[PDB]
Amino acid sequence: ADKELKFLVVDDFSTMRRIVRNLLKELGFNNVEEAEDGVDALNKLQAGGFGFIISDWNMPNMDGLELLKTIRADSAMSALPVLMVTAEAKKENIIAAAQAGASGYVVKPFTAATLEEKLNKIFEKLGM
Repeated sequence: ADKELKFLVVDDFSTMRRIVRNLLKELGFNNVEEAEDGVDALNKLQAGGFGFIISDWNMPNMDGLELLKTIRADSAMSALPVLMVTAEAKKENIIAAAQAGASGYVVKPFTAATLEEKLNKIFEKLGM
């Protein structure tokens, strides 16, 4: 993976976005932009050049699953890796997200080591 890959961190909590941005930084990924909910993220992804999405499952207006489904249906972005973040793993949640095309899932709070493993896994799975 290019350390310059442009990440989009999506969450309605500012502080969780700042945590994620800081974890990424710690791994050498400094190209990060933020969005507050699903529609805000889609507005931003329009501009182009993003290479990886980290989205929270639970967001108002357009939740994680809906944003993932919109990204997967879009011819120009359908291959973008999407890591879903949740506060609690639920079997039906994991299945719905996988079937909708999620690249992986992580339960918060998490550390840099955990995030690193998740990223490495996705890059491995996608051959990046």
